[PDB]
Amino acid sequence: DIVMTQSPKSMGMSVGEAVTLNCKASENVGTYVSWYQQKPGQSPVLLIYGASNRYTGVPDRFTGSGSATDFTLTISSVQADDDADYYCGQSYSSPLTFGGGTKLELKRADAAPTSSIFPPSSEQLSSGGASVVCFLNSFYPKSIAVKWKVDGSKRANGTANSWTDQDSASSTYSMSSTLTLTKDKYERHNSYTCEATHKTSSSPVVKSFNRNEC
Amino acid sequence: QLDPAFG
Amino acid sequence: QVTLSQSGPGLVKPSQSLSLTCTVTSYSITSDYAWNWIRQFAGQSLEWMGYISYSGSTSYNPSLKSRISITRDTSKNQFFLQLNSVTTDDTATYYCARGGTGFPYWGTGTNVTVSAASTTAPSVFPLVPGSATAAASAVTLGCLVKGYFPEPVTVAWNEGALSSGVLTVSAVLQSGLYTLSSNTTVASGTWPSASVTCLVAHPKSSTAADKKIEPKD
Repeated sequence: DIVMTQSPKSMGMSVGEAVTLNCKASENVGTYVSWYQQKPGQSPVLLIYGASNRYTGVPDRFTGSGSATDFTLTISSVQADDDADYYCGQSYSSPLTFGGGTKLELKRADAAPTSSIFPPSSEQLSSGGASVVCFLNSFYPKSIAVKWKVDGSKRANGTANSWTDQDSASSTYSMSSTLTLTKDKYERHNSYTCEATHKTSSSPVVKSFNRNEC
Repeated sequence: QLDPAFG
Repeated sequence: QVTLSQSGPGLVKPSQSLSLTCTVTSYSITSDYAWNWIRQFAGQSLEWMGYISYSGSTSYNPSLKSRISITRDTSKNQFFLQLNSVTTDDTATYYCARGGTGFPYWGTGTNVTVSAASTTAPSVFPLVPGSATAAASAVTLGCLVKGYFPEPVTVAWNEGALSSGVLTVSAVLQSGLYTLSSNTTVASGTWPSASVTCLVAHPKSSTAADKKIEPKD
């Protein structure tokens, strides 16, 4: 059918600044282009239809322009609130198509994180498993490296790391580093350290506990 | 008032 | 106003065919509009699957013209979607929407995983501090959920009562099963006393677990 291309695959701005998205059609779609916003774990929401019709209860910071093949979506002033994916679609021809989408990420002032360490739950140890989880909360930017120490020695095996979906209020991130061992394993070492680097920190942020210490 | 693509 | 609910198996084996039901509230599917089925793949790309018009007409995406079938039930006010011979690649989130001025109305979506895998419930363990860490006015508790296999899982605190400072963490695969963890931050007054619990729900295994976070001793 008709391909709708969305140029900037990704993007990040600050609060107050304008943003301009672009949507192109391989061929004429008159003015039947619609724009949607899709926040984390939510379904698509119609923002503009008819290429330039702000939809019901959609704030004025959102406007749209364009016609037959070349379309744009403008957000007067960005708000931390607007964090989301934006897609475009054409409802002019037989098989309705959508652009690949453009993610919008808010930008804020640097934010050093707060780390929390969690020993394995005695309940888990029952099953011959031990999970030591390190939690770095509310920081910016997303970049952050976590190193795991076991008695002072690096441990690059058995660790899964994961991030959240940027806050809709303060735009900070939050991730967790999960070290998983076996009860025997976990039991043959006394000290467990969570070490992490970030740009807000000149030196390494360090958390740690001792297994002997109940 | 439906878009052309809808029949 | 207009509302739509999708419902269907959240797991199906390859070769098998899936059927989803879209129940529409506060509107007649015979009155006007196009009743659509759309899907968002893992990469978040969307694909219009087809629709049925208020008068029995159907239109399909030519790329699935021979695997799809959209019919309706006027007396019950619902339209279905049957997709035959599903393959791993049909794993996606299926939505139903009302077509008109674009798609101004979407259901909340229902996840569908096409796999011949063994469904497994999620083990849940408490994330309680190491005592020493006494940040006073602010403390953080967690809930580690691992070893589960389709995908959803719903994590909540105090049945939604406590929903501020909640920082959940996206799912990941390990060998062939999912893991995740939720983290809540609460005031020191509140948490040795009042009890916080993480409600874990895993749809297809039909398990709604409840974990109580209790002090270190």
